[PDB]
Order: sequence, then C-alpha cells, then structure tokens
Amino acid sequence: XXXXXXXXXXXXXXXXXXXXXXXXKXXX
Amino acid sequence: TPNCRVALRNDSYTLHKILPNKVDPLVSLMMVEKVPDSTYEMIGGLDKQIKEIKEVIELPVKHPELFEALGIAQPKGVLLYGPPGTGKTLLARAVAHHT
Amino acid sequence: ASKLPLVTPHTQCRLKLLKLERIKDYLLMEEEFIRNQEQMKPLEEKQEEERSKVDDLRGTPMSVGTLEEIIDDNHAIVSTSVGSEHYVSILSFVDKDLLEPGCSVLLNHKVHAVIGVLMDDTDPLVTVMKVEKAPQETYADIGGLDNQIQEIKESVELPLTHPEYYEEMGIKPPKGVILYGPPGTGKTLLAKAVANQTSATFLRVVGSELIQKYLGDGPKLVRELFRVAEEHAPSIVFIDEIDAIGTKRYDSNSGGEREIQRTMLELLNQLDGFDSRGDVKVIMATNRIETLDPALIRPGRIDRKIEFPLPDEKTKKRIFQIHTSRMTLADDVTLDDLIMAKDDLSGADIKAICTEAGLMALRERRMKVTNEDFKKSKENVLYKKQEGTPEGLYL
Amino acid sequence: MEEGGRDKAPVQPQQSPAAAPGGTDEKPSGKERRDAGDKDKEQELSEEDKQLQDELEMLVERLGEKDTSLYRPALEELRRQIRSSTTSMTSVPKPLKFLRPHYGKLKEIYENMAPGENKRFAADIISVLAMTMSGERECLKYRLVGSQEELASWGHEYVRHLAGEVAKEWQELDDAEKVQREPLLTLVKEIVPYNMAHNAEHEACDLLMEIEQVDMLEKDIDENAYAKVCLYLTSCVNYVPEPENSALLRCALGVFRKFSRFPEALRLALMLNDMELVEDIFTSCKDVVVQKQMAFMLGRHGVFLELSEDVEEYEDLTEIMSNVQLNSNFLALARELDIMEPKVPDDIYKTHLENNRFGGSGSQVDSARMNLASSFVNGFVNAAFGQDKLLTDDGNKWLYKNKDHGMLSAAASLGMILLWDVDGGLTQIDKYLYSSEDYIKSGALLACGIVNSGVRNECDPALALLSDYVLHNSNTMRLGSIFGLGLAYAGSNREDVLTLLLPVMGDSKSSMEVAGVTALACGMIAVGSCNGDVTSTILQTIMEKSETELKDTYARWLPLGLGLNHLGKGEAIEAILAALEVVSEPFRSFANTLVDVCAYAGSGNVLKVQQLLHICSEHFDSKEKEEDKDKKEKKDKDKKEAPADMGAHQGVAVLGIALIAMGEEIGAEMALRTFGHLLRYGEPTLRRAVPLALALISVSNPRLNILDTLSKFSHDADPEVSYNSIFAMGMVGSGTNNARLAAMLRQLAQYHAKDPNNLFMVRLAQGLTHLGKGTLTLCPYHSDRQLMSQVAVAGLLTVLVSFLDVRNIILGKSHYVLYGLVAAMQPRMLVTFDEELRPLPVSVRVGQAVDVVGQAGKPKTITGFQTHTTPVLLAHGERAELATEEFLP
Amino acid sequence: KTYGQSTYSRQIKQVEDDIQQLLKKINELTGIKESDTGLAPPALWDLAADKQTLQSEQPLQVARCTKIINADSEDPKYIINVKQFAKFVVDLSDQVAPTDIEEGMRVGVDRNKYQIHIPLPPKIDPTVTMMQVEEKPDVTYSDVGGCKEQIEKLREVVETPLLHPERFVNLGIEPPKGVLLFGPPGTGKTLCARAVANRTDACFIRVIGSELVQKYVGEGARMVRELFEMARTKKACLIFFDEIDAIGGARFDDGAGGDNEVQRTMLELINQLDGFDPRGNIKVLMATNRPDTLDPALMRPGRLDRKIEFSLPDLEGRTHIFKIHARSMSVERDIRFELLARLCPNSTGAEIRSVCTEAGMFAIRARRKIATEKDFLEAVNKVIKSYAKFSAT
Amino acid sequence: RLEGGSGGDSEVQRTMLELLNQLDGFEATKNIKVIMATNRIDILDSALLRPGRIDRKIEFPPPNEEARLDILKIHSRKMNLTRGINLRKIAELMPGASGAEVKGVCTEAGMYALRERRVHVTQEDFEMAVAKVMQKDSEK
Ligand SMILES: Nc1ncnc2c1ncn2[C@@H]1O[C@H](COP(=O)(O)OP(=O)(O)OP(=O)(O)O)[C@@H](O)[C@H]1O
Ligand SMILES: Nc1ncnc2c1ncn2[C@@H]1O[C@H](COP(=O)(O)OP(=O)(O)O)[C@@H](O)[C@H]1O
Ligand SMILES: [Mg+2]
Repeated sequence: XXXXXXXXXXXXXXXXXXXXXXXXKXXX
Repeated sequence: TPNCRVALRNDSYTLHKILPNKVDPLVSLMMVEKVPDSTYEMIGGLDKQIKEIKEVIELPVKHPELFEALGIAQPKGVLLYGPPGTGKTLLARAVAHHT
Repeated sequence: ASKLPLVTPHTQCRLKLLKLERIKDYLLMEEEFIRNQEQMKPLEEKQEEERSKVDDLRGTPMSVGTLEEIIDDNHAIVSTSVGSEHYVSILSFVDKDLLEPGCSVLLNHKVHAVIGVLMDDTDPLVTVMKVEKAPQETYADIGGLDNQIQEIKESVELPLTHPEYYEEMGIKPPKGVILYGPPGTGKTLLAKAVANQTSATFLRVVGSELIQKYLGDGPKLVRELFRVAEEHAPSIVFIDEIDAIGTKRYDSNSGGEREIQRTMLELLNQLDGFDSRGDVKVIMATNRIETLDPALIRPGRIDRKIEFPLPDEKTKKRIFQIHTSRMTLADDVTLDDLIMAKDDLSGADIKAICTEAGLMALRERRMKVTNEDFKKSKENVLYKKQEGTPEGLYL
Repeated sequence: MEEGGRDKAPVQPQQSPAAAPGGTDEKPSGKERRDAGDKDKEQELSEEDKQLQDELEMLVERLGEKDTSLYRPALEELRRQIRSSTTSMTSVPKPLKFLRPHYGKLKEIYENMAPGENKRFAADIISVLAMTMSGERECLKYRLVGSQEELASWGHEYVRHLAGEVAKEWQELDDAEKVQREPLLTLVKEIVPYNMAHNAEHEACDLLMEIEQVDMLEKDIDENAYAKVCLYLTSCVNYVPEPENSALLRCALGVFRKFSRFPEALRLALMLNDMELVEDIFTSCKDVVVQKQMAFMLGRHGVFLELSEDVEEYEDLTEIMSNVQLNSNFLALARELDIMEPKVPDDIYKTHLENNRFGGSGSQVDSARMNLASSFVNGFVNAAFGQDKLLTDDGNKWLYKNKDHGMLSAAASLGMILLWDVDGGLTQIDKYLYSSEDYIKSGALLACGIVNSGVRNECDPALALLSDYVLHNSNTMRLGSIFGLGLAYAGSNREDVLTLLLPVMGDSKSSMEVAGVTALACGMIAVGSCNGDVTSTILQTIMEKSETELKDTYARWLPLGLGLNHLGKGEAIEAILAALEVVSEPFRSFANTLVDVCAYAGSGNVLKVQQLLHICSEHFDSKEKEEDKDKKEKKDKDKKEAPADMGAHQGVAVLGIALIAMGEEIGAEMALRTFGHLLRYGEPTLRRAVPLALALISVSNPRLNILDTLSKFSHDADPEVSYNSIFAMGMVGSGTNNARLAAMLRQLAQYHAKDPNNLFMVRLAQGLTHLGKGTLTLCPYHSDRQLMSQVAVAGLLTVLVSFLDVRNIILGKSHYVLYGLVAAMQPRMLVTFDEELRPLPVSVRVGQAVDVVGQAGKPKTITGFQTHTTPVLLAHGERAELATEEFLP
Repeated sequence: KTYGQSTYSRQIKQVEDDIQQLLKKINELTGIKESDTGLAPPALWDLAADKQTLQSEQPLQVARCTKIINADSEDPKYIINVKQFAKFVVDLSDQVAPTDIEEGMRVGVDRNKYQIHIPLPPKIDPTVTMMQVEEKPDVTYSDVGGCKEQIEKLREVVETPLLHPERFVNLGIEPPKGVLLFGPPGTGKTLCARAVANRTDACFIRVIGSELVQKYVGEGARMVRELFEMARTKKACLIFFDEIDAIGGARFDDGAGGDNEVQRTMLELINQLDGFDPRGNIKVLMATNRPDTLDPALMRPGRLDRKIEFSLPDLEGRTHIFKIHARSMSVERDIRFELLARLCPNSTGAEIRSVCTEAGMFAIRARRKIATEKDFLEAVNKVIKSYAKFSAT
Repeated sequence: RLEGGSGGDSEVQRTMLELLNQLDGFEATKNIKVIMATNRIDILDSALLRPGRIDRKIEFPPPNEEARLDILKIHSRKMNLTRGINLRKIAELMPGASGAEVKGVCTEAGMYALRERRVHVTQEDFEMAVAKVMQKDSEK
C-alpha cells in the first residue's frame, strides 16, 4: 500500500571471433 | 514443428538437418497416474466431510440420471480448506478409488 | 480503398444517386480497360520477376531489429538484439503506414538497411479484460423492465446500430450512464445482456481490482484501459462497482487513501478532459448513489441516471418462471404461495430459492419437486438474509 | 408479451369496419357515423409520432385491405360525403397496407377523389400520413405521366397544386433542414420541366423567408456543381433571380452567373451584366462586383461603362481596367518588398553548394545546354518586379555568345521580369532591342507582349508588333511577332486585330512553325463566335496536312486553336460542327478528339467519359494511332479538374492502376501529364507516387519521355518541402540521366516551385470553383510536350512563356476607400459544411490568425471577426471592400 | 415486413453496395497481392525496385550512432562512446562544420574509420512526446460566453505579451508569468484551456497531473527536467497543468512516513519554475477544483500570480450560452430564452448543454425531422421535473 | 489476479487465463471432475470462478483422538515395526497434534530404531519420540 521501489542491472556478456589470418606488422 | 532444434549454417544461415527433441520436458515430468487405492471409510472423525464429497462427486458420477431427470448441471470443481496435513491430500486420494 | 471521401448529402437526395453512379462508371471502365489487358497482351510480367529482383536484392539471412525513432522519410534509427543502434535507410518495399515505434523490423548485413516488417502479436490485455464472446442469456432472461431496457437501448444500441437521427439535427448522443439501485437487482445482468446482443467490442472491469499494493499503477491501469479501448475498435467500456473505490474526499487523509484519490483524479481526466475520445461508450454500475463525488456526477461525463426498483408481484411471476423454466415441476406447487405473500425480496433471492429447491430434493435423493422443497428453501433464504441483520424492534 | 385483455383497438376497429359492409346498406347512420368515428380516431391515433406502431394502422388491414377492396369500389353509389370519409381514412395506411408494388396503385384509394384539403388532417404530422406518400406519388406516378405526357389530366392538373402546398409544408411545419427536401421534390417531379416546377417555387420562395434562403440557395449550386446537360442548363438560370427577387444579396451576381454565362446564353449574363448596371446603389457592392470583371474570370468589359454617367459611377471602368491592376502592381511593389524579397535572391542556384563535396570534388558539368537553365536563375525569380540593371549580365554575355534559340530565350525572359507592367516596360526592352538580330529582337519584341499582358490599354494594338510582323521575309520576325500581341490581347474578343492577323493564316507562306503558332495566337483571343477563324484554319489545313502524313507540328498546333475558339460548352453542337468538317483520313482524324472535348472543360458528362476510352482503348496498334490515344488521354485530363474533388480521386485511382502499370505506350510515355494538369498544389499521394515511376526512369524507352514527366511533376507551384525530391534526383541526375539532354530540364523543374515566393494561383478555380480561363494559356504547353525535338529548337518559344495567366495570389487587402485598413483575418483549412445543424462552424484549422497580406493557399476559406460585418460578398475574392458596422451592444 | 423511409431507399443502397463489392472484384481479377507477411503491394515498388535501390545500396552507408562527451583545444579531438561498445577519441569527417557539434549530442559515426558524419536530434522519450499536443482544437473565444471579466484578465496575461511585445517595453513592466484558474466544476476551465491553445502561436504543451506519479523513485522528477529543457529550446511555449492536487498539496509530517515521493517530485517543480536562472518565455496555466489545500510555496507570487474564479454567471450568461448551444441545432424560429433561463437559476454550462442534447432526444422519442419550440418546452418541462427529483439532488 | 498484471504479466497468470480458457470451453464434467485443496483461501480470484467453473467448499477442523489414531496407522504403515504396543496411548498422549506432526514422529521412531542397531521398532522408541516432537511443539 503506497510503497516505492528502486532497481538493478543485469548486464549481458560479450564475445568476439575472427578468421585470424591477418598479420599485424606492416612496419619496417 | 514449433519449438524444435535445427542445424544451422554459420555463413548463409541455412538449415541442414532437423535435430531431435532431447526430451519432452512436460512429458518427461508427466504426472503419475498411479493406482487409486483406498484406505477405506476408516478415516473416522471426518465422516461429515466424507458425506459431503459423496454428495458432490460420487452422486454426479454414480447418478447422472438424477441430474438428467431434474435438469440440473453436475459439478466439476470442489474446494477443500483447513489446516495443512489434516488429510487434504489423502482424502481425495481415497474418493477417487471409491468411484 | 479510400476511393471517394464524400458522404455529405447523407439521405435519399439525388446527389448521392449521381455521385455513386459516377463511381460506378469510373470503376466499371477501369475494370473494362484492364480486362482488355489479359485479353490481348495477357503477359505475366511480375510473378517472379518482381520477386527475384528483390529476394536477390535483400540478403538471404534476415535479422530482426527494433524501431526506436523515425526521422524524415527513409532513414530511421533502429536497435539490434544487443543494443547496438544503426542509422539506416529504409526501402520502399515495407509498408511505411504500419511503421510505428516499438515494432520489429527486418534488416540487412552489410548496410543493415530496413528491408521488411514482421507482423505483431495480440496484446495480452485484451485477453485479460474483454468478455470475448457473447457470454450468457439474451432478453428472454430479464424479468419485465421495459423502461430501463428502453433507456439503455436508445443511449447505446440505437445510436450504434442505426445512426441516422442524431446526424439529422447534429446533436451528439449522451455519453455516460449510471446503473444504480439496491443490490441483487440485475445490474450485472443488464450489462451482460447488452454485451450479448451487440455489434461493437465490450469491456468488463471490476472496480475493486484497481488498487495495487505498488503505487502509480492505479493511474497506469486506467490510462492503458481507454488507450486499448480507443485503438482497438468501436468500444463499450463497462466498469462495475465504482462506489467503494471513487466515493469522495471524505477526510482528505494520506497513506493509501491519497493514492486512491489520485487514481480517481486520473480516471476523471481520462474520462473527459481533452480531445473527445470518440466511439467510446462508458457504463458504470453502483449500489449506493449518494456518497459519490459530484465532479463525476456532473454532465459532460455522465448524462443518464437510471433507478432500479423492486417489483412486488408482477415481474416476479416470470422470474420465478424463468429460473424454474429448466427443471422439473410436480403438480403440488403454486408459485402464488410465495409471490403474493412477500413483496421486497430480490431477484437474486429468487435464484437463491430456485437453486436451493434443487439442492434439497437431490440431497434426499428424491423425485422431482415437492411443495416442502419451496417451503424449506424460502425459510432458508430468510435466514440467509436475517442472520446478517442486527435489527431489533423499530430500530 | 403482455397482450390480451387490453386489445381494445384490435377488436372494435376489427369489428365495426367488418360491420361497415354489414352496415353500408340498410344502415344509413352506421355507414357514416361509424365511418366518421373511425376516421377521426385513426387520425387521432396517428398525429402523435411517439408511437410508430399504431393500434389500427398495423392492425385493421388484416381484414381492412380486403374490406376496402370490397367497400370502396364495390359500393358503386359513392356519395359526396362518404367519399370524404372513406378516402380520408383509407389513403393513410396504404404505403403500409401495400408492399413494394404500391407505386402503380397509390391512386386506387386516393385518386377516386382526393378528399378536400388533405393537409386539414395532415398539417402537424411530419412524414407518416402522406408526406412520404406524396414523395411516393411524385417518384413513379407523375414521372410515367410526365415522361411524354406532362400536359395531361388530373395526374398533372391538381398534382401541380397538390405538390404546390406540400412544397410549402416543408418550410411550414417547423422550417427544418428538410427545406432542401423541397429540391428533393422539385427536381424529382418533372426532371426536365424543372423550371416549370421552379417557376411556382421561385415565387413561393420569394414570399417564403429572407433568412431561409441561403442554405437552399447553396443547395441549388450544390446540385449545380454537376448535373445532366439539360438539368445543368435548367437549374442554373433558376438559381439566378433568388438573390435578385427574394433577397438582394446581389453581389454574388458577376462571378456566380459566370456560372450561368456559357451554359444558358452569353447574352443572358450580359443581361445580368445589364442587371449589374441596374442595381447601381451605391458603390461598395458595385465596385466589388466589377472588381472581378477585368482580370479574375474574364476581361472584354471595357466598352459598356462609357455611357451617360462618366463622372465617378462610370469612371470606375478604367480604374477597374488598369488602375486597380496598378494597385495590383502596388501589391508587389510596396507590400512584397516589405515581407520577404530583395531584388535578387539568385541563390537557389547557390543552394546547389553542397553537391561539390558529396563524393570528392566537382567542376565536372560543362554542358552548354545547362546555360539555357542559367537564364532562369535570373528568369523565374524576377517575376513581380524583380527589375535588374546589370544583374542580367549572365544573359547579356550569353545573348552575345551563342545559342540562337537562347538568344530568343534570354530576351523573352525579360518580359517575365517586368510582369503586369505598362509604365516603363517598353523602356527596358529598347536598350536591349537594338542589336539588329533575328533572334534578339524577336525574343525581345515577343517579351513586349508579355509585359503589357492583362493591361489591354493602348500599348500596341497595331503599333509595335504589327510593325515587327511586316518585316518578315525570314525567320522569327515572321514567327515571334504574332505571339506576343495575341498573348497580350488574349482576354479580349476584339475582332479587328484578329483580322489583321488572319492574313497570317491566309498568307500560305509555308513556314510551318509560324502557321502553327498562328492558330495558337488567335485561339487565345476568341472562344465563342467568328466561325471565319474556323474557316481560315481548315483551308490551309486541307492544303498542307492532306499532302503529308508527318510530324505533330501539324497536329499539336493547328486543331488546338479551333478548340480554343470552341472551348467550354456541353451542347454537343460544336462536336457536330467540327468533326463533320474535317471528315478525312485518321491522321487528320487525330483532330477528332480535340474540339470534341475542348468544349467539355468541366461538368458531369461521364457518357462522354465512356466514349473517351471505349472507342480507342488499346487495339495493340502497331505504331499508327498511338498519338491518337495519347491525345484521347489528354482530354481525360480536363473534365476532372472541376467537379470539385469528385472525379479527382476517381482520376488518380484509374490512371495510377490502368495506364502506368498495365499499359504500353499510353501509360509509359504520356499519362503523367494528368498530374501536371489536374493538381497544382501537391499532396503526398501523387507527389510520392510519381517518383515511384520517375526515380525509376526505366531507361529502355526514349527515356526523355519519362524525363518529360520529370519536368512537369514540378508543375506544382506554392513552394514546399519537395526540394528533397528534386535535389536528390539532381544528384543522381548529374552523371546518369545525362546532362546533354536534361541539365536545363531538372533545374527548370527545380526553379519552378519557388517561382517567386508568391503568385502561384494557376488553379483555374476562382471564388470557389469558376474557371477564369486561363485554360487557353496553359493547355498549349501540355499539348506541346508530345514529345521530343522541341527541347532544342521549337519548344523554347513555348517552354519559357507558355502559361502567363497567374492572377495574383493573396486575399489580405481591405481597400476601404483610403486603403488603410488591414483586417482581423483568420485563415483555415477548406470548408466541409454542406447541410448539418444550422448555422455551421465553417472551417476547422482556426489556429492560424493573421491581419494583413498573408497567403492564399489551396484549401482556404478565410473569414474575420471583431464585428466589422465583412458585408461585401460573403463568398471571397481577394478585394473585399470591408465597410464597418457595430450595432450590437 | 418493412416500408420505404424515403423514396428510393434500397434503390440507392445496393447500387452503392455492389460497387463496393465490385471494387474488390476488380482487384482479384487484376491480381492483387495482399497480406504477404509485411511487404508493400506490387503496383508501386516494381518501378522502385531497380537500380534506384542500388543508389541506396552502394552510395549509402550504415553510420552507427553515438554520443559525445566533450571536446578538446585547438582541434576537435572528440571523446565519444558508442553505447556499450567502446569509448573512443575520434574526429569529424570533412562534410561538417565544427560549430554545431556541441557536447551531449547524439551523432552518427562511420563504422569503418570511426569518423563523425551526421549530428542527430536528441533523445526525447515518447512518454513526454505523447503530451505535446501537436494539433489545436477548434474552440472560439465566443464559445465561452458569460465570462467577460475572466477572459479579459486572462487575455491580458497569456495572449498579449506573446502577440504584442510593444506596450510592455514602452512602459517598462514584466507580465505575470503564471496564472491559476479555479472554481466550481463544469464552469469553463477546460474551455478556456482549449480556446487559448487555439490561438496560441506557440508550442502548447499539455500536462495531465497524475502522469507524474510512478513506481520508482526519482523518475517522476526526471520528467520535469525534460519538460523545462524542451521549454528553453522551444522559445515562447505554453504549458498547461490540470488537477494539480495529484502533484502535491501538503507536507504531512506528523508521522512522516506517508507520502514522500510526490513531495520530492513537487519540490523539483518548485526549483525549475522560479529560482536560480529564470526561465525566460514560459507561461503556466493551472486548474483545480479545491485551491485551498495547496502548498503556499506555489501560492507565492512570481509562480502563481492571478487567482481567477469561475462562478455561475447571473441570468444573462445563461441566455447567451443558450444562444451558443441552441444557435447550432435545427429549431423553430419561435425561440425565446429569458423564459428558459429564469426556469434554471443555478446551473452550469454543462447543465445547459445537457438540456439541449436532451431536447433532441424528445424528437427521437417522437418520430420527427425537427426540433419544435413546444417540443423544447416539453424538453424544459421534464428537466425542471428531472432536476427537482434527481437522484443525487 | 492483475496485481502482477500490466507490469510484466509474470508468465503465471497467463497460464491461469489458459486454465480458465479450457474450463470455459467444454466439459459438462463428461466423466471428469477436478479437485483442488488449499489453505490461504482468501487471496485468489474465486469470484469469477464461482459461476460454473468451481463450486462448494468443505472445511477441515483440527483432528481428534480417533482421527489421529487413524492418521498414525496410515503414516506408520510403510515401516518395519514391532507389535506389542499400545498405539492408542500414543494417540492419547497428543492433545492437539496435527496430522503432519504424526509423520515426524514415525521418522524419529525409525531414528531411534537405527541407534538400537535393530530393525525392530519398539514401544520405547515411540514413547520418547512423542515426548520429543511435543517438546518441539512447546513453542506456543
Ligand atoms: N460558460 C460556458 N459557456 C459555454 N459552455 C460551457 C460553459 N461552462 C460550461 N460549459 C460546457 O460544460 C462543459 C464542461 O466544461 P469544462 O470541461 O470546462 O468543466 P471543467 O471546469 O473542466 O470541470 P472540472 O472542474 O470538473 O474539471 C464544457 O464542455 C462546456 O461545453
Ligand atoms: N429481472 C430478473 N430476471 C431474472 N433474473 C434476475 C432478475 N433480477 C435479478 N435476477 C437474478 O439476480 C442476479 C442479479 O445480479 P445483480 O443484481 O446485477 O448483482 P449486483 O447488482 O450485486 O451486481 C442475477 O444472477 C439474476 O440471476
Ligand atoms: Mg476540467
């Protein structure tokens, strides 16, 4: 009877992937 | 079928093959249709309540024609109430055997 | 589809006879022109050629997004399944007319452009509150009102079924109707009887279920109720039992009763403040009438107030008949033993008698009907009233 | 169901009418006193209308129908009073006694004898006794009589006066909204003899009311927005004397009998122009009636007000002719330099600024035919006093650089710069005239006819351009000299300079483009008489077009001025005249569809609309009469702009489905010029459905056909948010949709909506709906765009200065004698009110509120308040006089 | 069985009925493509489907939207989050000018090289979009007849500075930036609200008072911020409150455990109304039925200046409201209304219009085409008797 | 009811609306009753469920000596117990015990049988278990 409330958060997860055939030099 | 697993390509997202249902979770926990035994009329001390259940459940089942002659509907839902463990479970267990 | 918007003679004037036969001519000739397309060049130009141009234009995997906002004509903002938002342009393949915010879409991979729309489901709130079908008995159930029937018919039914008389004089129908009287009279019956024989949608609301233990949800349920009722259809909103939820500002207290005041204050504005709601029929039912807030009672909100009295010996002879119309009747009974005697008892008491006689007979496992069934049932319904009565002798 | 016991009337009126043949013979008192005791009682049980169920009228005829069938005929000795008791009682339930074949036998009870004065027992009752039944009489019974036997027996003779009092009764019971039910009676009764019905109803209306004129008054013109041809011929002259005889509102004469000018008789409105010259009290209604007579629907009136009162009451004529036109110049001089405009905006071309960074760099477009559009950055924006000293140097260099037709075009653009001018318009041409070139002078001297257009004073009736024309042994001195003067004297029907320019037709000097625009020039002048024009044109037509089977320079220019000389009459005589005149081969019977429907600008005649498609529907037609079905569709474009939104929705429903989707050449080449002719304001139905066939050019065809539909999709003036549609199409149209052929065209389309800020009124709808042609100036262009090869040579005469009949824009002016009042005006969306609860909220978009020169717009009916009484004309028309009066505290 | 109501009753009907049936049977005969799980009908995208869709494929981009935190010196060097992807330090592309890229702005950024292309309008949540009215009802000042003093006071305050900012300059005053309206119900509060929203020449913003009470704490305050932020952008806008008793009337503290969250929301309305950096051009109208139990912080002038009350006029407003409501209907020319107004001395304009709508029912209780004076006599015969023995009165 | 209504629908009342949907659909019992037994009786939506759907309510009092003796024999049925015992004294040492408390006694008697290292269950096991559970029942 007439009572407020606060809240909360449930953050999702995250993930990434690639073909992984890229070289990272290009320097020299 | 709806709610059915499928095999899916990672590139074109095409279906390959219907995967089988693992179990049917309702029909894996399908509720038991176990044997309706009574412990009999020897739940004495409750006999007034026993006479009520006979006249609201057994009397529609045993005597449909008293309702068919007089023209009144047969009941289908009975509510029981009291403190817990006073035979809410075990009495309707018995009546399903008496019929 | 929206072929010609003119209706303005609205009678048997010769103008409508000329206009609609022009519309008959422009439609026959458009048909007879296009009938001579599949006669002389009967080509199938766009069976798959329209489709295979576009199914190859869109990607084969489709992805469902969500609308957030709409900007000028082609580019709008969307939301992916994770929250990444894209400012992509829509194509002229999707119905732009049913494209409102809060809807699922179909997207692309590279440019993520909006390709199509997925149709919506049915909201649960209609399935909660709407009496979906014609529920119960028609006007063969009611016992001889014939004036209260006449008022509700020309306030709701005859406006809805045959609107032609109001628009002759340009006079709008009255808006609100209060049903009131002693309890057990047939207030719920008359709502369901009009809900039986109707052509528009009907909404039943129990007023006692409008008090949440949270707060703000009082006005929240109200502002969504007329929102659904407006957006759905021609609608008739019935709210039973407003007497013990919206009475008055009796002490101007706080702690819950102030919240109940705020719910009725929203309902008062949501009933009628701004931009007259249109094709919304409001019917309200009470037991008590005196302790009601007069800001609801004033015209502009409710215009019809109908008393529900109790007949004494005349309509009861059918109410006793209708409740005994589907049952047996041995020849030892006369309904005039009870109709002629007492003159105040409700129609709900009559149903309480006509069921109890069926209870007393089959409990003792007997045959059809005795007089002593109706004797003991009438005696019982007295105690069904009297055992909750504190009355002594002349107060 | 509580019946039985209280059924008094289902017993004794069931018995005594059954005892009426049991008491007709041998009972002389029971035959009549039980008849009178029944007749008053059923009349008593019928006058109250709270019970549609009557306890006899749905009860007695279970036997009373077979009773009356054996009581009324079978008595055969019907006396003088027992007929006034039988027929007065038994003619009442007969619409409900009988079923739907009552319509031949509303007479076998009633017309035995109509008993006395039937409204004696039918006065207070609304429609239940006989008023619906009298409409059931006049529907079927009088019409079979009045189909070929109007002059007949009792079925017309008493029926005239019987309907004569019922028509009074609609304004007698309560004077309801069923005043308009009396035209539901007067039109259904004697449909073609409506005037014989109206003549009794004119004088009955003359003594009816002076407050209850106006809604039936507008109901007549509601019924006169369209009709049958003879009905539209009939009720519109019946419409005329009701503000003349009953009321003297009488300021709705000159424009709302231009309604009745062309149908009934041209002299009849001239007799009403004489009726203008009768009601000469005093000036204020008089001045505003004659405001419209110059440049609002017609001119040619400057010869009838030089009679014996030439002091101020007839010295309004020249003030009407050019001085309020100079006050119409004082609009754009004073009031429009105040609101927005300095002399050179110039920057819609500069609004193409962000294109050079969209995709790297720019400076790629070097097409010399874009320089044609480079004149219109100067050209279109300088209308309404955009005068330019050395701001024409983009013209002045390009006048002396190349492009002979653009030397003609840049010189012809100067006339649009000094528009509606007589004061110094020739002074501006003369310094740019003397270059001694065929293309510069004939562009400049053609622009001289543009400057003095609408003036029709002494500027050059035979002075300048006739001296220009006689110089001919050559090019456009031969051509461009006849065009400007016929443009300048289009609104007149002067005969003399027509006969100065009839030997242009009679020369037979075979310059084909000169004789083609000659029929365009003379056609702009006259619309009625002078059959010698129709003689002179077809003489050279049989000389030249018979000895050819070639280009539409023959076809788009010569039969058109014929239809310009016979525009606007649904008589179907001019079709009998012109089509039997050029009985000929089908490439010369291309001209069949021209003068047929040029007389059919707007009415309701869908029997012509069915012969407008059913004859030449498709036929699959291997490139023979494809132009004939194009021009047949061209005449579908009119008869649609003025049924007042009635066939307009029907036109967009047909042509969006029938032609452009499932047609071959009629749709995919030509069928978009409807939208370049029907609607002139733009709404997102057609403004979006056309780039749904225009952004897709469908380049397989000669794509300038669809790019022709690019250009006059921007034939919607009154500037909008549609810069997004054109500038994005100009961005895709730079590289693709190549600039060799349309770089003029897209920017011609771009610069046209913002012609000026104002002066867009080209709709051919004045007051509320009358034409004001107008049509003679526009329709040359949409006929001209068929299809190609005039984007380079011949159409540059046309495409610049074809339509030049914009009448001005706005209605915010007050003109109380000093011209100092502003107003308290109130602009709104257009009216919807036709017949509802009197009086009526006239419009709906009341939120906007201005006081002074604010705009016109397409759907607007602007009113006022503050009790200034606005008492002038009560329709509208943009020079309200606005006297003042406040006798209301 | 039945009868003709007016002459050719079915004869016009089925002519209209079958052609609406035929407008269907056109389309399936042509071949119609409907209900194809969310597409467009084929008659208008077949000439859209081709290469001016490739003009939207290859030249157009995706342009992922973002949010700006701040700027740097001598150069843009903007710090920007996406939403939940990563926060970046990125630069504008060359198609913009570095002027309207102020902080706290939703902007669209290229997906490949992460560069700014388009500035976007900010996030306005729809719950306050649905209270901007965006249309104006047709209510004339003449329709609120009987209130010559009350409209004239309210004309002076709401209307006249917004349409004549001249006289207040030439005398050197400040207009009373807030007005309260009150009185007995059904008297014309909402009429004047609609009539000013008619002639507003402004961004009129509706507010229902109970839309602020919510379930969570502080979010009811966050509405009031977004109102006064759009108010400072939409210059010279009007804001209408209604039934402000729900927004808060008292500061009940004897047992301070009752209502608190409405008090916090009401205090937020106090600060953004007046105090610390005034609002400029915003006028506020309020309307309640009990203007007695309000917090005197609202009653301070500067906030609520004029207390206009609405009474039951005298005897002649009723005759004029008769001439407002019973001008617009179809009656007999034998009107008189001093006879009518003397029969109902204590009545609201709602009770006036209830009679005029009741009067049309008697003609439909009968079977008439009109409204007779004697019928309107019989209309005012019953409603005197109806109001004498009414249920609540 | 609609307490967890428009604020998320909570998935459970939507199932209850499908319970009401089928019972509205057709039974006429046909051969099948449904039985439901509850405490906390005054919270649910029975007023909509009174007409036709469900029916008469039956009260359960606290038990008695002959009731608890029968409840003792039923819940001590599935055991390996030893005879030579007065169960009626065991039932009459409990003045106001509930039937669920009887089930806890039969566990403790089997627990006392376990610490005997016996599969006998004697009278000594119950007489201490009744004293133990009633000691656990000695809070109010
Ligand atoms: N002075 C008046 N002139 C014309 N109509 C009036 C007048 N007073 C009331 N009415 C009519 O009464 C109706 C109610 O008016 P309004 O909505 O302003 O009441 P209210 O003041 O909003 O009531 P509450 O105080 O309960 O909110 C209006 O629709 C209006 O048509
Ligand atoms: N005139 C009548 N005809 C038939 N049954 C009636 C009549 N009046 C009352 N009843 C019986 O009494 C009950 C009336 O319901 P109602 O009076 O609307 O309850 P409440 O007023 O408390 O909502 C119905 O169940 C109906 O069976
Ligand atoms: Mg209000």
